[PDB]
Amino acid sequence: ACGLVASNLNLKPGECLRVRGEVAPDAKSFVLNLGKDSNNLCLHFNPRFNAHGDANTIVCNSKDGGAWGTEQREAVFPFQPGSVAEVCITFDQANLTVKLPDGYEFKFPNRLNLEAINYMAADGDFKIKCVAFD
Amino acid sequence: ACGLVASNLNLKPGECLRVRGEVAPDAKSFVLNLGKDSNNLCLHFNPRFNAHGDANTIVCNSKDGGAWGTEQREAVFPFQPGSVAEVCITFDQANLTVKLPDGYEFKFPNRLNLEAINYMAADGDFKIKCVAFD
Repeated sequence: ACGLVASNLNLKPGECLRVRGEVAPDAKSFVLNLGKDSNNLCLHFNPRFNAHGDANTIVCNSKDGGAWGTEQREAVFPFQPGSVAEVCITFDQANLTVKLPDGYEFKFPNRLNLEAINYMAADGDFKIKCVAFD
Repeated sequence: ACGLVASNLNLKPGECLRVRGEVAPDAKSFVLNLGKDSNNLCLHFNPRFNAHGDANTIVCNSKDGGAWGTEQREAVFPFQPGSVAEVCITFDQANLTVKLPDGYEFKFPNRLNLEAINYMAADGDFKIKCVAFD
């Protein structure tokens, strides 16, 4: 329930995006959506410190016009609650590259052929204080 | 016709906002709107290099729910077309403080008693690549 929303970000492939923010002291739930339309998101992040009864578990999936989405499961968490961290996100038509402030890199195939990113929304226990383009 | 739009910026008085961007090579028209609702903007900027037949002329006014607005006229332009520049904007309930990358400072009374900024939109010949909070 805490994250700024952006629009008109028209991001093309081959560009790097860096976001620096501060994770609340109670990092329990986060929601991210970066695509073009609300139901047409290319990437979705939803880490959960402890919801039903799990720990440091991350869910990642994509949606097309509210159709479906290949939701996977990532079990890596190089961050702690109440800690400032930056995440590098690169969206390319060939594939998606994402790196953490302290970890390796993970790529996800972009079944969609979107060449521009126009929708970017984030709301959760994470606080974004600045957005940088390339 | 070129400027990203932001939302959920809930900015309180006593905070400084810095925006770094790049002005297109044809800096002819710019539009800015920072308030809470589309018709409830507290500050509006609209510099015009040459429209009807004027030069480096800036118009500044405020609106409340689409009611009225004390539009004034500022004739200062410490910038050139095709040039990167940063502008510091501070919104306080006592008054509004605005400084340019190379110039003095100008304050405008905020007849409205808005304690938080939730709407921020900019579209024109200026390009914003990063937004920084305090």
